[PDB]
Amino acid sequence: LPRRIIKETQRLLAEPVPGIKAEPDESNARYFHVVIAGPQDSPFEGGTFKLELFLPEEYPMAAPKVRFMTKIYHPNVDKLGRICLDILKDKWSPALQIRTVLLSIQALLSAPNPDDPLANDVAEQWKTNEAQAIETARAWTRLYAMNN
Amino acid sequence: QGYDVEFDPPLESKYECPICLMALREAVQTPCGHRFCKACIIKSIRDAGHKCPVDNEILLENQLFPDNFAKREILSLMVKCPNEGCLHKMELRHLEDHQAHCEF
Ligand SMILES: [Zn+2]
Ligand SMILES: [Zn+2]
Ligand SMILES: [Zn+2]
Repeated sequence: LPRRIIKETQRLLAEPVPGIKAEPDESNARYFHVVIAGPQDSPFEGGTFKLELFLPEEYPMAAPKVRFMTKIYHPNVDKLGRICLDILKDKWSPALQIRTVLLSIQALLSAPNPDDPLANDVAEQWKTNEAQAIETARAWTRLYAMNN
Repeated sequence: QGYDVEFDPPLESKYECPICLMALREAVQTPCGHRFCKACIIKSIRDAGHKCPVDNEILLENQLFPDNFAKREILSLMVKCPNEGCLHKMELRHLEDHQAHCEF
């Protein structure tokens, strides 16, 4: 396994991102099981959100692949779990790291970006019905991100 | 393809290659002030585009220049043997004479 990946993994386990649990799969070190605590003060507070992160063979020349597994009511996460994040699409650089992605996704939960050309019937609801959308994200949190 | 050995004290970030995360090997610097292993930045330029990965500034191969100053400093950093048993530490440039100059 590429030396850089080993080093990033060791550093993520040694010094983890607060509110973020991220560990490599026991059978494949390019596969990371991720868990992000819902940001304090955000409509996702109290919830635990699961994601899967994959390091393609070209990493770090190619961006990591990330899929949001836990059902969430957010403008930048579609039903297929795809995440709309610039550094995962057009702004990736070999200088960016897994930590960068993790921190960036965590921030996305605190600062939703409804400035999407669609993002389904969730983006517009967040802008032209913010109060309701937020309460819906809150309900989804208790319904799907509270374990059980 | 940088220097994969543990330094003592820890390698300062200034000498860490942002591509391989190892100590700069044949350090080069860009017009925008960033440093990389020669091979790493060339690879990045060829596979990730003609840009400095740190700040996205346009970067061309002919603009990469040697950073013999950083190279000199790195080679003088203290390192430790890559295997339990030995307790000796030496300047990176003197590790070679302590790589296969032992038993097994
Ligand atoms: Zn630069
Ligand atoms: Zn390098
Ligand atoms: Zn030794």
